[PDB]
Amino acid sequence: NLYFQSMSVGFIGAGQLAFALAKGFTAAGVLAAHKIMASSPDMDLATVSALRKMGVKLTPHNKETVQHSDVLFLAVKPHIIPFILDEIGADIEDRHIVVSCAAGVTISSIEKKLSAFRPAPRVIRCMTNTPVVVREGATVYATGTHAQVEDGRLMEQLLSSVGFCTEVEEDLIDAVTGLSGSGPAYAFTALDALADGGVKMGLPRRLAVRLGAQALLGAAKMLLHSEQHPGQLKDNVSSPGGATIHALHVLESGGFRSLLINAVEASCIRTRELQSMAD
Amino acid sequence: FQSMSVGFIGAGQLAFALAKGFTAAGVLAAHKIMASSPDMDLATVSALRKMGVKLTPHNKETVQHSDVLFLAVKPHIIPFILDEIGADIEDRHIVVSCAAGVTISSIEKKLSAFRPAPRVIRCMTNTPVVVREGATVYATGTHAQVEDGRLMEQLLSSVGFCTEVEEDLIDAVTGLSGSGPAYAFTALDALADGGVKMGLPRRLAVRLGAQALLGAAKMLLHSEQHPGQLKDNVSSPGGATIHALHVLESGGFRSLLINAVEASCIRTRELQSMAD
Amino acid sequence: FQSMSVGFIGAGQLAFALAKGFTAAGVLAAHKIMASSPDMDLATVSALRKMGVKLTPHNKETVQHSDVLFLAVKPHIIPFILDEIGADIEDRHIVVSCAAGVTISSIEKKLSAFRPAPRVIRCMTNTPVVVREGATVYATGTHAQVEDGRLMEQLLSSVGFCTEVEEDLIDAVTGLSGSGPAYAFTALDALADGGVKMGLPRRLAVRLGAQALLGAAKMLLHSEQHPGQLKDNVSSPGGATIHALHVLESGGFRSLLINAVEASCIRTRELQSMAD
Amino acid sequence: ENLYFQSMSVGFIGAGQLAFALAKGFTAAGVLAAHKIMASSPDMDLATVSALRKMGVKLTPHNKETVQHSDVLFLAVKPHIIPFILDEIGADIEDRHIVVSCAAGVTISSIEKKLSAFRPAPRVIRCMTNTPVVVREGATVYATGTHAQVEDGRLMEQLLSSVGFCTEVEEDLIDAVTGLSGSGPAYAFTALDALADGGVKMGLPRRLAVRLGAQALLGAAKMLLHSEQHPGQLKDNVSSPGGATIHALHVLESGGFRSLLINAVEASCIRTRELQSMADQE
Amino acid sequence: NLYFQSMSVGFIGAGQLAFALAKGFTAAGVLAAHKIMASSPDMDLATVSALRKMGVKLTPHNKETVQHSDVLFLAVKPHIIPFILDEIGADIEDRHIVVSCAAGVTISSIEKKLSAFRPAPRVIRCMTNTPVVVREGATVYATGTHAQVEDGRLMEQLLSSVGFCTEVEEDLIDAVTGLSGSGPAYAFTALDALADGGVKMGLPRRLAVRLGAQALLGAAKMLLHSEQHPGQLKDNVSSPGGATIHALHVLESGGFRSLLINAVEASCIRTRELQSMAD
Ligand SMILES: Cc1c(C(=O)O)cccc1N1CCNC1=O
Ligand SMILES: Cc1c(C(=O)O)cccc1N1CCNC1=O
Ligand SMILES: Cc1c(C(=O)O)cccc1N1CCNC1=O
Ligand SMILES: Cc1c(C(=O)O)cccc1N1CCNC1=O
Ligand SMILES: Cc1c(C(=O)O)cccc1N1CCNC1=O
Repeated sequence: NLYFQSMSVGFIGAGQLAFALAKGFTAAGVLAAHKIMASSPDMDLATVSALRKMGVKLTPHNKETVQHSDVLFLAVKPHIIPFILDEIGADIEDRHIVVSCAAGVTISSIEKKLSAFRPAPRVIRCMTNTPVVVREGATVYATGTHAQVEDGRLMEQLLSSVGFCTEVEEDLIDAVTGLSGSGPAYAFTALDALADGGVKMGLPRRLAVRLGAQALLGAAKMLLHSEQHPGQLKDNVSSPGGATIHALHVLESGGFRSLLINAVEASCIRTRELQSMAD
Repeated sequence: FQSMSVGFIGAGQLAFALAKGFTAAGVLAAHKIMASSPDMDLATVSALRKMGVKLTPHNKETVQHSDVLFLAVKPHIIPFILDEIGADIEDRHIVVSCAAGVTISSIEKKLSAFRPAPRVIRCMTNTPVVVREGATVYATGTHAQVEDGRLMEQLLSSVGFCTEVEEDLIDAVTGLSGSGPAYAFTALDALADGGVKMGLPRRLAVRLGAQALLGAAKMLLHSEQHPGQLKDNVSSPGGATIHALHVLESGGFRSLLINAVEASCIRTRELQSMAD
Repeated sequence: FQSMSVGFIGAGQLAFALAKGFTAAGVLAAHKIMASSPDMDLATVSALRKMGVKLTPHNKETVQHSDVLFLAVKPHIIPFILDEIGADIEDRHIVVSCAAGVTISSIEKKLSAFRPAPRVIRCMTNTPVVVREGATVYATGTHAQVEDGRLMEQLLSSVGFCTEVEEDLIDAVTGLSGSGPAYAFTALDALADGGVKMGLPRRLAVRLGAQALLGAAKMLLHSEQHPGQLKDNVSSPGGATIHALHVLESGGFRSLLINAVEASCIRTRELQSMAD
Repeated sequence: ENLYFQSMSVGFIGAGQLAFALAKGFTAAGVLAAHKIMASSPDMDLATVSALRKMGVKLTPHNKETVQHSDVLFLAVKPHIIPFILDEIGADIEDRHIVVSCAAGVTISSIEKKLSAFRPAPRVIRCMTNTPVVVREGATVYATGTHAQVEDGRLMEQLLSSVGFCTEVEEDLIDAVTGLSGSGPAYAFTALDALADGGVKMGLPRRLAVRLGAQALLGAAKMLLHSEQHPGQLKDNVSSPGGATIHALHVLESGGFRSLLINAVEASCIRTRELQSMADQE
Repeated sequence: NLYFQSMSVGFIGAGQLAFALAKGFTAAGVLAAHKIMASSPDMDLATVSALRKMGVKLTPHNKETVQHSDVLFLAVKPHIIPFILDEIGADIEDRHIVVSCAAGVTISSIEKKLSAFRPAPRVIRCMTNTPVVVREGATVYATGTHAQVEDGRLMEQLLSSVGFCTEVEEDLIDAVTGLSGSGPAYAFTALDALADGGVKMGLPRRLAVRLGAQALLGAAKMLLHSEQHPGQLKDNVSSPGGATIHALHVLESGGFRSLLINAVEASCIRTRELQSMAD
């Protein structure tokens, strides 16, 4: 029964992540779409057309987003952020909470830009992912220097309505990006391949995609609701001499585990290295 | 345009491909094209003569003939060309650089020492312009007029796909569609070897493999659907195609093509860093 | 021909592709085509209705409507189809099997029990017939008349390449151009991933990669030259393309495509051995 | 013939494998008298020195004697020895000399820099050849230095053409040539040894497998050199559908055969450059 | 100064191998092209058009080749041989020497077919390669049951005019096929790759192809004229610490030698397995 009656939300950027969050927030009922405004340099994006359908207010002008909004999501590419902050810095007021969703972009760099216009900008850095669109996102956030205690509690309330949300120290966020920020792409790749495997063995493609996705969904839910180690749940499904343990062996023979470690590491390192070139 | 005069500095594979595509398209008569080369014995130069293109060993004569000037020389030769003909660039000229990696900044810097406001366009095209199915991107320079970009798009659209991009995308485009045809020629040779291994005559295997690739690419271009969806559409359960897809996956087929785009892009950037 | 009536048993991806190509080509009006399927809710069936193709759940009605009868069902369904409609085959009928691996002998054996001298043609086509760039081979059966092979070649030539082959080549053709589009869709997805990794927007990367493959395939088809010679022509010394070719070679890129043709061909043969 | 009646005196500083291969080739060609060649080495106990002796080549431990004897002076020592050689006999190079460096990686510029401190216009040519000059089937490229006369390049081409293919290139190609045809015979010797092993594994006597593999490679190379055709086209022409040859080509592809030969040319070229960059820093 | 004045040669099959041998024999001067006849089911082959240019007599009918010829080369695909022998078996005379060039096809299978029509067919089995076209072929042959001593000496004289030729026991020929029969294809692949390597390092393609081919030609000639082991010649070119030994290492690291062993083995096994399916 959550609802932020006194809150206006703006998205600078109207891409995949802005659409997912707006759809999540509306589907949760915590915000009405008409209290959400999004701006984009390209008003012909398919995400823009969809936001219009939901009732979200659209404008080409980032300044109008800022003037309309209390909570301002920066949902542009990381290299776009300094240009955004240059453009609207003089429009940031005391009432604004600036929530940066950009991968790698530090609270320090955002506060430094905005402090040139007005001291004490209220900045929160977050890393979320697109499954907020089905209210099963995974979000972490870190509060900036001038964020009030009520600011983070409020953002946790909002982002908890679309998935898991928790506060972290900012120096964990690049690693979170490699795990749950990039995570859904790893899963989509895995589901495409599992479906290909089902088709090879004779399943219709539609059934194979549905079964694979359901298997992944249920296994993740099992882990989330269990106090048990994932290796323990693996043991419970691996019947002696059976089909599952034979398949696990061929995963191990290809170094399956190391590829996923490789992936989290690669996404995290890229995230840091993008920011370091920015700075 | 009709009154438009075009010149090529460099008369190698790319200049021939472009001149052949332009004249096949009808947008340009061969007599309105002139080309120069340090080597007037190249096969590409003899072919251009058969088509009716004017040839010269002197780059200055090509410049004086031309309105649109294509630089189709190797990237390391561009600075030398610019030094040799920079004093001959007029206000009427549009200089279109085709060299991999060579930046608009480096070209404008060289030419601006002879005359300010050089109209410079950078493009990355590929050799299939010779059959009017090229892939071309271009970026306009500091002093390029709006009509200059539209003239370029009109000309290059006649021999394939053409769109304007920001210049910082062009090295990646080089790795993808600039080098792309070579990946496809390698693949077509291998697919033909495979057909021959399984009993097909070579001439038939080459024709079938090439037709298969053309038709698939055309399908994707004419479809709104994802390439994996099209792959799904043609992968019958338990069948031959899905068995073959598996063996490609087992060799990391996808990663090799990603590697290739990356390597070509990185080499393109690296060559320019050595230039500057 | 104009008076020619065509039927499809099976209304999946291949039947739609063929009907769409045939009607786009102009050789066949949609109203002279009829299709049947055990599942009248498939997307392919709804699309065929929009085009104006007649639909039915009863294979017998398709047979009675048709002069040329395409069997576009899965290979394991062919024997069942033949048992169900074998008594409805007339002398006027030409039965064109599209099923991977299914031999003319097995089809003639089934049908000859109902009426002697069935006119049977086996082909291997592919889905790019939907954009009139298919690759098709066919072999004529024991009782196929000379005009039957020329009618088939005329029809299938309207939607792509078509040539007659000896039947023992068809399983290899399946591995090459039958499964070929799927290899190309996989490659185009990966090439797009590569362009995206190097900074390109996805929509642009897909378009450029697909255009690059189309143009290269068209170049080879229009050239008398070897694919390695065309590769040589586009591999500038020390440049980006030759660097990218090396990384493909280092992963055994060529061998993977050979593997794929072989695996699809072998699976095609293996399925038929299980049939018989 | 016309080179013979020029009665050139040739010197080699360095009496190793390349000096012996060139001396053998030149004398077999009839362009030089063995006793009109002089070679020097700090190590007079090398086997190649003993072979040169038997040929009739004059040998001396004194590099100055080789310089004074010579009209054309080949520098055939290893690359790191070249700057010490140029220090030692730089004062003895005369205006009449053509100095031909065969050392991998060593630039004309580095040689002229040393020699220019003595006489002002040293005539320098850089070449990359290979040991098959010994059977007059070498692959040679050369580049002419700042003060090399046009007649010097022509003379060099005439001489080296007597022992194989020879052509002028810009100097910036020579490190790559080194990785390809300078090191190339070693790749072929490795390949011939392995093909012979494969012959032996399948039941052939070693002597026959060596002969047949070598004849196959020789004939294939000659076919290519005499054909206006792409090597892939020649490959297509011999690969019968479904046959033994295309099956063998597949297993070469599956091991990345092509990439290993590219790796080899690259590794030899890069090493050649790396040794020069080390010398030019010092 | 060799010349077979009293010899007519026929080729059944007019493909790559027949053209190479006819061009080799004519270039050697041992046969005039007008004393050579070739037949082919396809008179539009590019090889057929070239044979016509040399002056070789062409006919669609294998029977005419047999009637014209003394020495009859079977230069068709192996699976074509039994059909050829069925077609012309009744036309084989006492004067004919039948030289089969087909990979894998045994003397026993040929003699069995031809003996049904007339006893004591004179059969020689050979394995040659296309470099006979430049008179640098590599040929081995085995004499059949009814071949006279003069028959093999004659075929060795003829085939020696276009390259190396020697008699072997028939059970070596499948292995020879894997080594020198398929050998030139291995070399063409290697030369394409070496040229690619030269181009990568900055050489024009034309120069790289010429240098690579010359290097291979000279090295093979060096080995043929030396009494020394190929490893010894390798040692003579591998200067300590130098460029060549660095390149040899990277060949070894990829298992270069084992790939060539793999190749000879694969071609030999395929050759045997084709014949075993024939029998
Ligand atoms: C670019 C990006 C990555 C990436 O680098 O792949 C990963 C997670 C989120 C984001 N997003 C989305 C919107 N703005 C961002 O930074
Ligand atoms: C050299 C080159 C590459 C490369 O580096 O492989 C790639 C694409 C285009 C070009 N061209 C063609 C003419 N001038 C260029 O720069
Ligand atoms: C099943 C199939 C394969 C395969 O086995 O992957 C390959 C090519 C065509 C076909 N089709 C389509 C319709 N009926 C068939 O047999
Ligand atoms: C050392 C060397 C290599 C190598 O580095 O392997 C390659 C080619 C030639 C030479 N030679 C021979 C005499 N002096 C040289 O530099
Ligand atoms: C088919 C073939 C192979 C092979 O199987 O690749 C190898 C060597 C020779 C032959 N030839 C040529 C003519 N008739 C033959 O058998």
